[PDB]
Amino acid sequence: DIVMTQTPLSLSVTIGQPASISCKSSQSLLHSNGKTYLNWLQQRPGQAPKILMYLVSKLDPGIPDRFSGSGSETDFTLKISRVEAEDLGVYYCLQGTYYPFTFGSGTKLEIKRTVAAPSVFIFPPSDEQLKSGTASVVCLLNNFYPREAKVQWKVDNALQSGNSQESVTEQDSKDSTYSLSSTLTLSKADYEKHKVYACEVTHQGLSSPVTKSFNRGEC
Amino acid sequence: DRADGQPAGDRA
Amino acid sequence: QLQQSGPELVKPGASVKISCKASGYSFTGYYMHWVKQSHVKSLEWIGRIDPYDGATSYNQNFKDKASLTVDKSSTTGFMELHSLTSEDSAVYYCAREGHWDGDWYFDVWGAGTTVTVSSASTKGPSVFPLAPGTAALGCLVKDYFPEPVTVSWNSGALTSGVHTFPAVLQSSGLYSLSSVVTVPSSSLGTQTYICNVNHKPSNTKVDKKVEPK
Repeated sequence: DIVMTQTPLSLSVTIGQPASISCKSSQSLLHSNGKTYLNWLQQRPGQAPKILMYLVSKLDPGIPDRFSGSGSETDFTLKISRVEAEDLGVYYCLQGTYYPFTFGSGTKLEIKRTVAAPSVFIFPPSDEQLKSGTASVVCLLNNFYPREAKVQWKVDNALQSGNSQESVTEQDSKDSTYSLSSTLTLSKADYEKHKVYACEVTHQGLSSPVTKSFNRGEC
Repeated sequence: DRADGQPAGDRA
Repeated sequence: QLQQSGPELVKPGASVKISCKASGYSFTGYYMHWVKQSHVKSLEWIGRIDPYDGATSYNQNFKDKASLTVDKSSTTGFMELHSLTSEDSAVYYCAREGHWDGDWYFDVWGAGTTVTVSSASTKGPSVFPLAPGTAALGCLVKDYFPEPVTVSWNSGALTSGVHTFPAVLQSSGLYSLSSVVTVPSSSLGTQTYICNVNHKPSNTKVDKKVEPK
């Protein structure tokens, strides 16, 4: 089977700057019939792959003209003249010359943008959940950049460790920011033994740490 | 009309 | 174009048949292909079928793992995977090889079917409110198996400012996620917010109204 090698495997670009991705095949993709069956695909977060161009450089209608492809034989390049926010995702080359079809390992395209501070929200556990034996306290950090963030939980001012879990969204396809959730998980009994619950957020966009807190049982 | 496709889809 | 069947939870060693319903074009004029996505950046072509006569062509890596069929009456393609192992858990896509101006390429794709090979049983999530110039509110979708769950707000009419986080695994071995939305604080009290949660593997459909406490 043809081995498709892509270069680089990940790259970050500022909106408006050019981007290039290289693909090298283990054999010339020139078929005996004259055509060169090299395809480029884009996969956005959560969606199916989508053809950008076929036969090296022929664009599928509806693909913006800022995408272009070139190369021949064993070396091919995908270029985006000016990157837009919606271009984030994973890019694949696909050869259709030699049975069987083979893809390269995708190249991930990330957007660089300016620092943006998160807005921070804290949610107490619901009474419904407390009716079972567990309490989940959620801290939300919304629409920030870069991805790196420190979220610390304090319960009655005691730093928590080993009982919280984070989830980070993919980069937003519109403003290129991230959002993050931190969930502190406690038994109902541990939750009921304390008063002040706080998440403290440290981030490049904040001149100093931000704290959001509540008192258990004070609506 | 009958289906056709890129050659990597068939052993021939 | 192409509508694939819903997510599957399959025991190791069992088999599974997933489907791809075609509409709005001449089903028998185009190859249907299937593609495996095992990790975030891994795509493998499985094989193709000619829906007119059922003729098939397999990636040799899949000739025993997968069987492709069609039903011409219902213009539906099928891929059956046999004797599943954990290596078969993945998202599987069907795609149409269409043609534009004399050239052929994959021009239509289904949205993917998630197959989870597992010995464990299905469990629906419980849904708890995350109660609220900008306010945030949300829904905590807790303790379900397998993936996926989908979350929408106000039946799809509320999309701006929505973040549905990737599921995380808990110490119980079950998934959990939150979906949140940021809205004007001035709308809390006049505007109703409902997260619609759907976990198809368990037939769980929940609508949870989220209000300030």
